[PDB]
Amino acid sequence: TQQLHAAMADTFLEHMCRLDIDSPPITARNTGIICTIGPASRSVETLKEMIKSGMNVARLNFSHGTHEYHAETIKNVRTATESFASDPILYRPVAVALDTKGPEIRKGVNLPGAAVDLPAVSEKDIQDLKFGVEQDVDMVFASFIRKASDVHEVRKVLGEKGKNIKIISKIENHEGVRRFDEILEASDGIMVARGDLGIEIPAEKVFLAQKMMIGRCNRAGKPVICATQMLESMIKKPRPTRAEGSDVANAVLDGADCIMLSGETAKGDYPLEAVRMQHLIAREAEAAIYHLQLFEELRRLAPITSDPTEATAVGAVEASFKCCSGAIIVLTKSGRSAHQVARYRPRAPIIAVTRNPQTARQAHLYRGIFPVLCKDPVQEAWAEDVDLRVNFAMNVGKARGFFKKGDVVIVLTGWRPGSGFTNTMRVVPVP
Amino acid sequence: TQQLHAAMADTFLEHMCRLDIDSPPITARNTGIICTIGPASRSVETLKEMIKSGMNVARLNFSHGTHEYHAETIKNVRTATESFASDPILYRPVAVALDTKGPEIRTGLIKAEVELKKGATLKITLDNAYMCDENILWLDYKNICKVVEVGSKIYVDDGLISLQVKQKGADFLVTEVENGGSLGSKKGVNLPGAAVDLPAVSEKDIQDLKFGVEQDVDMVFASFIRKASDVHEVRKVLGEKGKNIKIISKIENHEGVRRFDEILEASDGIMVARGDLGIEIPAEKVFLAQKMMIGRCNRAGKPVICATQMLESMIKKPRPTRAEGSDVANAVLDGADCIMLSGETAKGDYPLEAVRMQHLIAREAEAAIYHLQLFEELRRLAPITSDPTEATAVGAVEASFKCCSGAIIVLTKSGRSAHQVARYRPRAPIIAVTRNPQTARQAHLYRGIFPVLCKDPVQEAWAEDVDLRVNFAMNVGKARGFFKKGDVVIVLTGWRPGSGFTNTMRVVPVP
Amino acid sequence: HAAMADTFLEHMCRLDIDSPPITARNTGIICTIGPASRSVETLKEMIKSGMNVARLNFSHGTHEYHAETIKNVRTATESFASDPILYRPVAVALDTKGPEIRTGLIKGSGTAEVELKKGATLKITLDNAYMEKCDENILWLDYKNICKVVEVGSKIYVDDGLISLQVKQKGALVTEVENGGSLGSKKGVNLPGAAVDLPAVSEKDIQDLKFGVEQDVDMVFASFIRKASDVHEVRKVLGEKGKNIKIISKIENHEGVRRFDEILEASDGIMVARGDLGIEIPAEKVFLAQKMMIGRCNRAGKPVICATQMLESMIKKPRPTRAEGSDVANAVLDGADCIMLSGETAKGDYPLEAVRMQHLIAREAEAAIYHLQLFEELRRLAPITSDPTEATAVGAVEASFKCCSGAIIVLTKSGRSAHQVARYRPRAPIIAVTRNPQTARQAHLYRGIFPVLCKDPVQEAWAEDVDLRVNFAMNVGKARGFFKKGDVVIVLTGWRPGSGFTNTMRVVPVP
Amino acid sequence: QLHAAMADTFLEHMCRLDIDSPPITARNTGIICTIGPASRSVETLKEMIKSGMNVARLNFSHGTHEYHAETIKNVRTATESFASDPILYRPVAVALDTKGPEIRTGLIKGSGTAEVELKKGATLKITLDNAYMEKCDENILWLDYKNICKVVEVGSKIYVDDGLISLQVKQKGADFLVTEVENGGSLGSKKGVNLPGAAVDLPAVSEKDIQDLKFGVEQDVDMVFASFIRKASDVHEVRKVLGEKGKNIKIISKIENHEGVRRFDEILEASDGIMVARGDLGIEIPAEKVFLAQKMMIGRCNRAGKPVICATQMLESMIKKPRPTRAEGSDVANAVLDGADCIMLSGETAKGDYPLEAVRMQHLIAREAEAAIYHLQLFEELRRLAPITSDPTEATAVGAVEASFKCCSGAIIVLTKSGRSAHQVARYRPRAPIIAVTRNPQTARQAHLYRGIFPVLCKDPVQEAWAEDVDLRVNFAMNVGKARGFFKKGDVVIVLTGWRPGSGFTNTMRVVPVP
Ligand SMILES: O=P(O)(O)OC[C@H]1O[C@](O)(COP(=O)(O)O)[C@@H](O)[C@@H]1O
Ligand SMILES: O=P(O)(O)OC[C@H]1O[C@](O)(COP(=O)(O)O)[C@@H](O)[C@@H]1O
Ligand SMILES: O=P(O)(O)OC[C@H]1O[C@](O)(COP(=O)(O)O)[C@@H](O)[C@@H]1O
Ligand SMILES: O=P(O)(O)OC[C@H]1O[C@](O)(COP(=O)(O)O)[C@@H](O)[C@@H]1O
Repeated sequence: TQQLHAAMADTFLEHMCRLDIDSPPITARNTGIICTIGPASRSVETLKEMIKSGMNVARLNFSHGTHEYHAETIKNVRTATESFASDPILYRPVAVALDTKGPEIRKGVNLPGAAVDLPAVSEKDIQDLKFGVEQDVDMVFASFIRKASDVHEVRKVLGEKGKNIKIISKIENHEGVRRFDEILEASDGIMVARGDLGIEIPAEKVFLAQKMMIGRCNRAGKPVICATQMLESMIKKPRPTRAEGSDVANAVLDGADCIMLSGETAKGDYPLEAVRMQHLIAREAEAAIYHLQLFEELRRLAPITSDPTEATAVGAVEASFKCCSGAIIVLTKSGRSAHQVARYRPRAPIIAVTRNPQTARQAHLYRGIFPVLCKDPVQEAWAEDVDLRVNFAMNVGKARGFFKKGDVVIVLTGWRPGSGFTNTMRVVPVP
Repeated sequence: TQQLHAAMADTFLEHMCRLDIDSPPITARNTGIICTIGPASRSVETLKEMIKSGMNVARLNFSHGTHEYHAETIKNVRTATESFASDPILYRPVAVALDTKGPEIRTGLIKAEVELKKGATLKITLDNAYMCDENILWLDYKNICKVVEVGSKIYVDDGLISLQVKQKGADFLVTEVENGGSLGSKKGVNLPGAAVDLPAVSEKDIQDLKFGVEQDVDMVFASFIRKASDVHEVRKVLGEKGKNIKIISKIENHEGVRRFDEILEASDGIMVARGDLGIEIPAEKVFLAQKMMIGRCNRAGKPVICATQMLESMIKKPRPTRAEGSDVANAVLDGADCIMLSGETAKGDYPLEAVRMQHLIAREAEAAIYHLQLFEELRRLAPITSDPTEATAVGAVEASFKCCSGAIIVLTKSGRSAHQVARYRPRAPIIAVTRNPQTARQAHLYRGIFPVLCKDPVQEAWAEDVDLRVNFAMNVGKARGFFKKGDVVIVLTGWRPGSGFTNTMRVVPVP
Repeated sequence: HAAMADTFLEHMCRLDIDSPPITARNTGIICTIGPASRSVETLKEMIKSGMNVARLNFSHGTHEYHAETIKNVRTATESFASDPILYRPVAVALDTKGPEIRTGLIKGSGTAEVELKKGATLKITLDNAYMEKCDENILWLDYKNICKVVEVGSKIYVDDGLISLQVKQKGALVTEVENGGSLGSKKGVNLPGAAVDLPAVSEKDIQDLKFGVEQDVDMVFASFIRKASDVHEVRKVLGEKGKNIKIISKIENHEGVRRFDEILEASDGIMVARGDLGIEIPAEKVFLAQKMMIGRCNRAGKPVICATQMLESMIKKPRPTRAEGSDVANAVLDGADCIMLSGETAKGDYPLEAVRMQHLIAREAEAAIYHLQLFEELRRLAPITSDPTEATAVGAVEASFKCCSGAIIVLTKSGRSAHQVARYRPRAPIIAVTRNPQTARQAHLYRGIFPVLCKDPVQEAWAEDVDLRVNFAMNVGKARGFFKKGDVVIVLTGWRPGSGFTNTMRVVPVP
Repeated sequence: QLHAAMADTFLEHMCRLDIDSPPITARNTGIICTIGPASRSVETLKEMIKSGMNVARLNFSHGTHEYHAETIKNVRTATESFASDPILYRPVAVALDTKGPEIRTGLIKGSGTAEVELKKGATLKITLDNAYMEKCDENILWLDYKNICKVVEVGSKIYVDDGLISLQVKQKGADFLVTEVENGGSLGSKKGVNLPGAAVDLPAVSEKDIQDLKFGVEQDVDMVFASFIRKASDVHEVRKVLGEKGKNIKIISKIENHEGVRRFDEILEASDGIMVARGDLGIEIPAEKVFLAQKMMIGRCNRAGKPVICATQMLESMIKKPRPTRAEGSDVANAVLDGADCIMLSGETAKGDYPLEAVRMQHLIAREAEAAIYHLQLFEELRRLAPITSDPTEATAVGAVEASFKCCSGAIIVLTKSGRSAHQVARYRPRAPIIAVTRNPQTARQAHLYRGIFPVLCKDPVQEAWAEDVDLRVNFAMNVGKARGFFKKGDVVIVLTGWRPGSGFTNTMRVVPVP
């Protein structure tokens, strides 16, 4: 009863009328969880407890701290992550995100609708960005991105050694919102950094820009993060306010791909509980999603394509709703084939099984993608290697309770090795 | 343009206003064409031109003719069909359909016509050997007294003459002529409302169906079905020798309309037989029954046939009326899988012009179909399947619109996998490749399915064998102009030979 | 049950032939008056059966002949003027001949249908020496400039598109028959695709329009409108004495369809003249043109008529065909304001039967209309307005759906207040009370409007005069069965006497 | 947000949300404010009326009858301070929040301010013997629920101090409980206790509530916020206690437990309104499910046309800070986008340091969220789900709303005596404000519970001719509308009247230009 009665309502109002607090959700949680790591959670042993509580991405705020400090944070993060590698099935990749300092003023001061002469990427940012490339980070949260000319300046700094590092522009000013479209078309994703946004724009208007930015990225198929202050009271209290709970649930209902925690995990006194709460609420909001309107409106807004993979993805999502599938298993190398299934927001989890660890780590940016890293070696026959990576996803889904033997799942593959060829959709029962 | 400008509309109204007569239909014709064969089309030379003009199913009306007669009809249809079998790429399968006689009621030989004045008195007698003047007519039993009663009305000769039982009668019946006119010999009489005690499959029908199974018919049009047991009574007579023969129940009276749901469940398809239905139920209500039965079969994924008087005036004139051109087009927009011609091709003076006209109207109407709404509502009114073939067909048709593919190539042994794709009505044509000739001939009942018979022998490697059939569809799709090399098509496959395993869908480039 | 459906597909499945329609037929019925219906006795029964608008076809007959018909129509109309509660306004429509191309007399004989051999040569000469000397080898047409419009082996259609030819000559033509037939004296010629340069309003149309103003006709059916300038030429010809006469532009050729927007913009309404349209454009595309023009006029709130050959077989048979039964219903479902009858009531054998059938089918079709989508779509596509009348109209239509009212009573001098209500297509009838006789007759053009002519004198207290006409509508609604006492109706009045000023909507109980 | 409201889809409507599209002047969402020490001065209460307060709430969980009678007198004096100008006077209703079945602890170490430090994993005994009643410490805790043993089994969870402290039982002794602390902290005196998933056999209407309700009827309040209604019979007990003298006062059921939501439909049919009461609800049910219950309740009362309020912790951070939380900003807006009739403030106005900024912030966010409402979808779904009524006013109301959208009416002027006609118009959520004209002060105050109804109380005397009395008020509404900036001269307004004096006869809709 994953709010399936509400998902069959002919109207959006009756769908709300049918929401049932006694109807439990599916064990799979589709929204990524980004926890800012700091003094309260840098310990290697407590980082393990945060992975178990559902952390997907470890955020590193570079507004303070030295490279020697952040390298120890990354060292322990990876130590906690690989502590579960003694198990390929239940292992879970954890990403490393670099939030740059950006154009600041420092105690930090703020100035609304003004010019901000500071450059997009100063030498402090360049030395921090090149540090991330050396540390093998998975993504960059570029702060105070005001125009498209800033993302290109950041992309050039990362260079070709980190060409595959995904850039997440942080909308933090009024100019960034006013010029959001050229920023989104230039970025790998967007973060709605409500923290600094609520000071530059009127606080009563932050919800307008958040829902606008999430929708526009939702139609564009790009990840969007809701950031800062979702459970701020949890910094000193073990339970969030009613407003904070509904904020996390509404961000997931708005369509945000990941939800973020900053002070709640960096310096607060209840970092484990804040991660556990965000996991619980996001899973509940995923059940309350009105997929009947979401899947239709996303398809109607999406254009016709000559791309075989895009056509397979829509058909795969349409097939999953038809048979209430346990998961969408997608063989992917660069994550792209999994990203194209995610943009149509299926209900079932997207078990994106891959061999590239960086794509498994970057998979958390997208809603509903559950990456699994296959350490098995390539078989001589390609057919055997494809079905091996699919059976690897079957064993994972059974262990993580995503589905059981006899259930129906959709498997996405392609006709030849290499990337951009995902074009084969199969409806197979779980062995 | 294929009326794609009107397809990208939000409202049905704006979609109606965007309809363009200068928007040429690029797609093939998706609606099946059925044509009754008669003295105007029995010849081989005529039948080949009917195939060229678009005939997908040959209907044989067994209320007239003899087994010897119909046997030569079938022989000529099969001769005309296989005359195009030289090239298997362009070959078109043509099915043969037996239209059961059913529980009809005719009159006696007059004294060739006569005249019954309006308001006069006619004593319908059930006497012995009077099998007829302007006062005393004889029926084929019907047991009219046991089913007739008060001021009941009898309709002689296709409802053109209206009677009115104005008495009771021991073995006769005194009636007043509610609507006059002439009267030929042995004309059919309909008794609306009443429950004709005649059986489901009469002794004549048994010999007909047993003859049809002995002649390898592809489907039967069961006349005057009223209850679900009638379809079972017909399927029993077909037995195990003809268990693969589709049963299309003809809905023709108030009972068959009321009991429609159980009839649809027991039958393989429905024919909206508007001819007799227009006599048994008020003629102004037929469009309601027609739209009701088409939508319900569309909901149930069963074929539905719109039949009779679609191009009636084309029996004597070379062009249809404006009402007839719009009736065919609206039957397509209603959702009819097939359309039918009766006297237009059986005994008319322009049978070819009729088939060509139905092919032309249907192709334009398929462009005017509001696919944006039809597809969403068809999926909404369909339940969660747990069947891999059903889910595969939904994604295939979803990928059909997304990539705007030129065709849906489906490998099918019994047609079922193709029927499940056509259920969701893709704009793109369904190229169903089969090695089973009967499955190719029966695929015509389904809208949008272009069956193609692959006569190539089965290959040893199963991967290479289904590849050979996928290419076979690629060649017939490029030969008939459905798509060119480099286009995107949807190819439906399964994971092992035999039927029931269609589970693979691919978007592959046309070679 | 059908109106309460979340999907259009389920709306079709819930279409019940056992749900009796409401008492109110909303689609106007336009009957062409001819030799079979000119008698006052027959025109009386035509009004009783449901004729709202009498149409005179000025393609034939003389002014003396039509003036007698108009006299007979008004005699049969005022035959019921004694009780103004049951009296039905019946408008008179003038159908212009327009730029018609006709042939001569065959062998100088007005009723000598000659012959034509499929493929035989036929001379198309302009030499007036063959005017009353047409033979099976030489045919004369009255369009002297045909050779400057028709050239590359083009197609020429004679006798309602039945006979088609292919010219093979030049200079003031050798026709090669492409479809044989039987010619006749003074039959119509169509030149599809070619640009006929004939004047919009010929010297003959001037005399008919002058006659029409003198005869106090309510609307003109301007045949063969090619552009908006033609509509303006008709409007100027009518002048001051001819204003208030509604101009219905007949769309009959490719040019009128291509320029439909400018033509509609300058017209009072549109008539889908499928007869000629089916010859000028391919007959398969006519339904696209009809549905396009019906949708576009619905969006604009202007009347649209679907015409010619709706019940064509009823010229000779008392019962229509199934194609004809569905064409009338689909016209109403398309959203046609009026359906028309031409030869069926002018020269046919069953004029009354044809009017009753159109009434029956239209009333059944009005019930089956999916109002949930139509009222929503017609509202979405309609823009916002500062006009209080427009705001009061939508509010009144939404109110009538909410309380399921029996009627929507509107007082109007011009008719406009009633027209703005009918644009949003309520289910309940619109009883437009007026003291203006022409406004009552012209109201027949709009769907759902049931005009009543109040003849009681105007009271001194305007409020009492307003309340008087409201009670008059209550009386006719009670008398005609639209609603009973205790039911709820919507009443629309204004805040001051005079036209416009309609801003009051009151939900009142029927006394 | 006229561009977002024209989108054919919800997604595009969200993408079209312009942060630079200024809202309308009218704020359609009622603002309820709990009155307390930081809000009781009539100098302050005047400032809250001017900052947007429409309903003043009295939490009868604490305080005595003489204390609350002072607040009411202080509230009423603040409102009548504006009655000098009838064209701008804003009615302010007062509301009585009952205590309900409440479980409070005892005094710690004989003080009211003393606090002990509890530690997770430590032990704490819960006894019902009235001896330790004012001798609580980290070892013995007393609570005033006598039968707190015939409900709590072994291993259950008892929550103390607004759910901040968690206990885990381990032993039951009829009179004692040897629990264990799961989450510790400073334990105070007389803190609230929450027992989730237990048949609290305490009555919904206590003897203290029966006296507080009779005090409410005597004090001429406008509505009753009853607490912890588990069944409709509880609403009937409140209804009977109010009797005939209090027959007009609205009963607003606060759902605060698992039984309330499970029987919400039966409760909503028995009440005149609903309060979500998220505070107690987030403790009795998992906090991650509160948004589900809130959305379900707001939707079901929208489908029914009854008022629903979102309460507790909407701007909680503003108790100590002058600027709210983005989550709190997102929460007020999303409550307005959910369709909540009114939004409430509890600690932010009762004891907070910035009560005025919270009222202003709520009025700001609600004005913005009202513009972002997808009126195209809402008005269609409300009509498709509302029945075909035989009432002439329901048809007039939905007909005026459809006409309001058609001409973009500046407002919908409604003449109402019992407010029922303004309620019927509000049920369909027009964008334009509902200027409701009444001579009934009880009506002009109770109209704040419904969204979009801007109540105006006409103090002019009844003219001799009834048709002249209607035009006098219909002209008063445009005076209020022209002044408060809802429209100007020439704009088109919808006016709803009746054919006869007396309630229940409004059936006339008029599209008129403002003079
Ligand atoms: O998701 P991506 O990066 O576009 O690649 C998906 C690819 O994975 C495959 O399943 C197998 O690729 P590999 O040979 O790299 O394992 C292909 O069929 C498909 O093209
Ligand atoms: O349409 P049907 O009756 O399910 O048949 C489809 C079958 O055809 C196949 O494509 C292959 O069948 P064959 O090898 O017998 O030709 C299977 O994948 C599938 O089960
Ligand atoms: O359709 P029209 O021309 O606007 O007629 C509506 C008019 O009729 C009335 O209801 C009454 O008009 P009269 O009584 O003067 O004939 C006016 O209030 C209104 O302006
Ligand atoms: O109290 P309700 O039900 O809202 O009704 C409002 C009433 O106010 C009126 O407009 C005028 O009544 P009053 O004489 O009390 O002013 C009536 O027409 C209507 O019945």
